[PDB]
Amino acid sequence: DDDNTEIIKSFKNFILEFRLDSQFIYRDQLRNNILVKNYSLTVNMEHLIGYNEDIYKKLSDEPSDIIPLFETAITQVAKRISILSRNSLPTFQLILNSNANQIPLRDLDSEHVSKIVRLSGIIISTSVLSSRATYLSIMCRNCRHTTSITINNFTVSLPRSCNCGPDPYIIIHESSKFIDQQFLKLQEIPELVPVGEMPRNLTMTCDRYLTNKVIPGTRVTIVGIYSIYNSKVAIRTPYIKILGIQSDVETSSIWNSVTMFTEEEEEEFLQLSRNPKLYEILTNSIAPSIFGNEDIKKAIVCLLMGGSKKILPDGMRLRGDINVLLLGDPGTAKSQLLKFVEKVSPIAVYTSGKGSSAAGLTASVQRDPMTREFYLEGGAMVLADGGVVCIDEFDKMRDEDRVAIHEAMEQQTISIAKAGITTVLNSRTSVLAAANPIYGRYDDLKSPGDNIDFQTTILSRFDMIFIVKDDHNEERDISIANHVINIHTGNANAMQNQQEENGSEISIEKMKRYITYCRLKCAPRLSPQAAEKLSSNFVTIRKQLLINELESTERPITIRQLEAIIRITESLAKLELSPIAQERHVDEAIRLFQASTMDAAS
Amino acid sequence: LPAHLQQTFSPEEIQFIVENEPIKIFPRITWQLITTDDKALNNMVAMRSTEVVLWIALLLKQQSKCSIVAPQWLTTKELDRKIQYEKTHPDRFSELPWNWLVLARILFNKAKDDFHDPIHELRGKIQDLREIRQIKVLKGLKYLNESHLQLDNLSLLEINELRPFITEIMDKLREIHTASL
Amino acid sequence: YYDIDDVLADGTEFPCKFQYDIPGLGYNPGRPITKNTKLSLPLWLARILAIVGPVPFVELLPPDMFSTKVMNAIKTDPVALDLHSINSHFFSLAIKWIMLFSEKELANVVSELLLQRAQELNHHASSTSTFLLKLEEMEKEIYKKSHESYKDTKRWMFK
Amino acid sequence: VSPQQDFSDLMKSWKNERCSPELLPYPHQLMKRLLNRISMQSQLIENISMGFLDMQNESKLPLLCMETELERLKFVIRSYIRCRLSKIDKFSLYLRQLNEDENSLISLTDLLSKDEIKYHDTHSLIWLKLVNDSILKYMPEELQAINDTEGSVNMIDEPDWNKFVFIHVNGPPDGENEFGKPCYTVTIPDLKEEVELTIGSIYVMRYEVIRDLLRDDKVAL
Amino acid sequence: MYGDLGNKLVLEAKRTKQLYARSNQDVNLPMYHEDIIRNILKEVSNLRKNTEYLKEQQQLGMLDDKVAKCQYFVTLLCMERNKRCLLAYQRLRTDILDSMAWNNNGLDLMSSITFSQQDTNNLSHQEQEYLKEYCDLITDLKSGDLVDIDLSGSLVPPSDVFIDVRVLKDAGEIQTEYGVFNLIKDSQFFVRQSDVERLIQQGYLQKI
Ligand SMILES: Nc1ncnc2c1ncn2[C@@H]1O[C@H](COP(=O)(O)OP(=O)(O)NP(=O)(O)O)[C@@H](O)[C@H]1O
Repeated sequence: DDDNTEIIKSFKNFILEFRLDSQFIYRDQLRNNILVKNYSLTVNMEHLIGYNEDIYKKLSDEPSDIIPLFETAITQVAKRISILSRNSLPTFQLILNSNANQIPLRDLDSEHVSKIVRLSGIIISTSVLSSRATYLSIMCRNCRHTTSITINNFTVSLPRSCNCGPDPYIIIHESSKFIDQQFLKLQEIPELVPVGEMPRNLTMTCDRYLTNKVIPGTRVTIVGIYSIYNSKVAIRTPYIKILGIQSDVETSSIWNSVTMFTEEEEEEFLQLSRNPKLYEILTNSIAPSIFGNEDIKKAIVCLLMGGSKKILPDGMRLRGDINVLLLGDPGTAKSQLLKFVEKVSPIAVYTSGKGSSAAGLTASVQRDPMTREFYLEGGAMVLADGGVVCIDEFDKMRDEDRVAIHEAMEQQTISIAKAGITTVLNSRTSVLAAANPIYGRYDDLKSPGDNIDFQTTILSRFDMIFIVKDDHNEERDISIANHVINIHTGNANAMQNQQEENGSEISIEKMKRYITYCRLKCAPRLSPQAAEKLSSNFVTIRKQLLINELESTERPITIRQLEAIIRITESLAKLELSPIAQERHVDEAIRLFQASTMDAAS
Repeated sequence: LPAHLQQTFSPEEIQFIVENEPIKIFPRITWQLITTDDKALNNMVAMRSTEVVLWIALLLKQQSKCSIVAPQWLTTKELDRKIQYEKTHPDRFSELPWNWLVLARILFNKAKDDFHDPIHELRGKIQDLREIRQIKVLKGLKYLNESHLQLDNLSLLEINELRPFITEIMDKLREIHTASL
Repeated sequence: YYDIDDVLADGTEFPCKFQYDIPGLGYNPGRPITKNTKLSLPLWLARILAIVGPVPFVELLPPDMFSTKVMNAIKTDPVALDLHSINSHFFSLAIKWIMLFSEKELANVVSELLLQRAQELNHHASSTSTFLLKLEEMEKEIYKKSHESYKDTKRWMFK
Repeated sequence: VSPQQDFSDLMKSWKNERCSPELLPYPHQLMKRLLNRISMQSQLIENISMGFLDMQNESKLPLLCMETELERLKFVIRSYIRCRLSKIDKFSLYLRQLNEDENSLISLTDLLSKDEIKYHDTHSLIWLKLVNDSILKYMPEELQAINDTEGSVNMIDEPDWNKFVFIHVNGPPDGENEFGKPCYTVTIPDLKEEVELTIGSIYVMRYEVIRDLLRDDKVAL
Repeated sequence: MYGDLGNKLVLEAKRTKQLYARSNQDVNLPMYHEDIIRNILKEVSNLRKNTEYLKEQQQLGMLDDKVAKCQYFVTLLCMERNKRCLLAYQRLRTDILDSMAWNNNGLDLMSSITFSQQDTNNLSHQEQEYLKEYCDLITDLKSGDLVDIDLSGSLVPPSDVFIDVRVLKDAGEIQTEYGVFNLIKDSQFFVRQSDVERLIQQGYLQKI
């Protein structure tokens, strides 16, 4: 251990001595974080390999036996930094990341066990916070000898030495110190390497300042260490202890959230607002794939920003942002489109169901068959809260909680009174309906309504409803057909978009950060007269659709339709980053739903 | 209208202040220059100790026709006596040349060659010195009250960099306090 | 005054009932309002309404933010309480009420509020997390001049 | 009269200037000899510079050293003056509030440079043009004045002698006001008692209580 | 409903203080709100319209009623209120612009405020006239010194003494002054601090 103490000196050396010209980065970082009460430091393994190779060669060999030692010195480092003596100072956390070298999950077996592995995968579900020991002490049940154990990481049962026997010790719970542990359940990336099979989930565990760092269902990178423990031959459960974890780009986001700030954003986000093309250049962000369909193309944008959400007392609150329908003949690009749309969302879930992929479209509470006691299992809508709703096959959605969609879209909630739990839980999720209409183009010579299940009311529940009609028509094709062979090889259209990147167009991983950005600032609002304009526009929309109904035609319009078009205003306005909205500003939102009014006229 | 800073001096500026202090050098050279605030000199003896202002020495060191002496205060074994005094005096800040942090960066940028083993040594000692001194500062900051302040020995860089925080705050203190009557 | 926050600080309504009947209602068709009708009023008008009547025009009940509730609430763990949630203009204000109404104790308390606050606020000198959200505007700006001082200082410190 | 004391007190004036609470007298008695002195060798240097073209059919070191000396010294007075011009604007009304009054010490030739008084009233005047043609039309009668009402307030501000600033104490001692224990000085604060002081000790407090000591040159800032 | 209308405006004044504060500094003031202040103005004229009317009414049937005495002590306050709001709005709106003057003209050879301060039309004409008149005034500070100053120039301390500046898509050369340094795209130099100060603010020069 004095060998380990020489290693201790080696790391104290490592910190005090190291230089990037000229400040000692970790050293600054310490006194920086001690007032953060971070009590942790993120160290490049490359500044380490650059400092002394030796210590890594032995670190990479049995890091488990060293990582705590590495901390016992830097926790001492704070002692020689934080304050001078001649409290209480918590035992440090360390989080180390490195560029390293990526390894795929399916190939992880034996071998590399008990070493470092950088890798990504994606988390499925977060385990509840579980607190674990840091310090504990004990008096003897018989001789009353006072023991003090420092419980360190990374099982180990309590030592019995002062009948006395066999092991007469019970924890002094009053004086003990503690830490949280996460128990990540995380899954391999969707792309590799499923081969034919199902995606694996390998279990890992956070602690301290690592906890709650990562959302359920977001792409992430963990480094950690591959290890095993029994957990009822020898057949012990595979797992990875976690150091250090870093979000895949960004992800940051959560919570409240982040910028941070990198000032060039405000300017670059304001210049966007000074670009008259910005609304439309967002439209040109959405489909490098899809040439044309500019209408619905303008329709996607306004959703993601979030629309008006105003909470006015009493508890009455109106939703945002809205709903959209991609229903139309196959060839619409709407699934390809949607597979753009979800990748655009900062946080969302792609549902072609039924519900996705295996998800109860609404959270279905299911008993833990072990230790009984129903617990809510989460849901696609639930996890997608404050994010996009993706729906295919909406012709086929679960009929019982189809209504929970009929509800959650509107009341921004789902009430579960089932079993024990009565909690009404938030889905503020904004739906985009991509289903294929009954019989394709055959509902066009028929009543276009009742197309969606057996009721027209679903349309009212939705907002921006759009029927995409592609006739086989000339030259609108020959140009997109021309667009095609370019799109494929050699991405002759995907190069042509990179000079529009330099000339005009957005990068769209940017578009995430844009829509994340302007959704966290307070809700935009129209001046009075555009609203009264919504009044004389709609009095004629409604007038028109009673007069249209002079033929006794069954149908379509509501008073949530006018309001629907309202939210589109604050959407398109939230583009502007402006607390107000101009008359014409609102007006192209009007022309934007105006096609849906003729969808009512067809 | 300066806008910035404005009351406090920019570190960028305060360096321009200290750059006006006297120091000794070891000339390579043997008109006048006339100048203004210089006085000296007649052709100045090469390879001998001589007193000049800093910035001139900076520039001629940039032509390497001079060599700047390490201040006799700046040495390893010396920093030890001072930092030790610092640990055994939890309240007082001990004693310093006062333009020093600036002097440190200034010399290390160029004058680096003239010292014997400043490298990987003093920058650490002064990082730590500035450290324990910084905690002595920050810990002294709980006595902050109107209207009295003893910062005693504290460097102009040290002070100015934190100037807005005590100044601006203390006004919010005194104002309200006497305002009570 | 010519700092936006000065006209902005009087933009706060205080509970006040008038000691007199006031024909020519300041707000709609009283036209007078009977004596002791409770009303929230901006300080810019109210401030003098005590100074002139020797009985004043207005009674001026204690504000909701100075309640024993809040006054000891801050006394418990000053760092944690969110000042942005309360007004947010407080030190920019409480100073005004402590002038106008001329109290002596709450001062000695409040000063300590700002003190502890600053004890923490300095600790952010080094280059948030939840904290940055919850600061008062002057408590937000002290951060500007303080921090930016350092933010320049380090950038000088190296190249 | 020492050319070095000129710049010593030039920095004294400058350093005191930006840190200062409010505008203080314009040191023309010494600056004058300066603003001439600058042009003296500003002209001289070019004679020996173009005179260096006379050897052209070696030592440029003191050449550009001397050149440098100028811009380095010329920049000095810039922040000094500009800061004053700002504080003038900031105080433009109060300057007139002291100006129209008889007592005690006024702008005159005494506080402001000639360019400073010119800039002062030309600025406040054109300010009046801009404020009058735009928001005073539109100018109800009691509102016709831009000044004290009274309350609140306005500018007035900022004769704040109360403000806090960092200082460093010095004087060419009798060893006057020196009471010990090692060193001077008093005097006691408005609402409190004496501290007191030593030159080696930097003591931060109200600008009022210490102001005389700036006037006395008994303390650096 | 009363003196509130100005509070929207001073709030906007807060945000526009923030647009210069960090900021980062591009200045570009949003606009003079001509409409809203005039709403205020129709009520500020309305207020003294009511008050002048009451000044008639106090003389007849009110008979210096202790309450009739109030509204002069009352409505006039909102007059001061508006005044405060408008004043400080404009003192902001001007201090920012005077700052926008000092920094750049701008600098040689300013040689004009034309196209400088891109707001142009957007900045209200009373302020346009004012501002350009004010830098007309600052030109007289270029008259007073006789330094030479270069108050607009030489903001930051010198060092040392020679730097390498690179030109960005700039020609050039305007270099008739002193000597002709032949500005070309992608052209850098090694030169003293002196000549830098003008084309570094003129945008032509870059690297320090
Ligand atoms: N701009 C485009 N417009 C139309 N088709 C396109 C476009 N770009 C690519 N395509 C191709 O045509 C298809 C567009 O999708 P589409 O045929 O409408 O199926 P879908 O309707 O999106 N899936 P579904 O929701 O089940 O009906 C893709 O498979 C592409 O190969």
